[PDB]
Amino acid sequence: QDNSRYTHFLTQHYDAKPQGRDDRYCESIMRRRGLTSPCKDINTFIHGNKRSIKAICENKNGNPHRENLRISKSSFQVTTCKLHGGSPWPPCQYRATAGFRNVVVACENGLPVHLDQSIFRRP
Repeated sequence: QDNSRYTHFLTQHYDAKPQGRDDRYCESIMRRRGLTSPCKDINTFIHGNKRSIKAICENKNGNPHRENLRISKSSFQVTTCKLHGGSPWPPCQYRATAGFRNVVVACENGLPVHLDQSIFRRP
């Protein structure tokens, strides 16, 4: 009842109710969640109900996806922070992109423990 990989998932990818989701929101939340030594190149946060995110692991809000993933049926408010400049070391400058769409995760014993970042890269 806690599973370290799940709570770590929340730490790296969940923010219940953010305010303004601008560049500065990124720079501050990344630092606050310890994702800046080195600077993560890209990281997305999901906003909203924790309950709904957990339900992606049952069929109630999830569908199998690719080899071993699950994709949500419902859409979520998300914010993607993309590292700016060319250095893995702080100060880490981030550019924010707010979005709204379904998300892809990996589950374990009923809980999300991985977020697939590829669907958020806009190459």
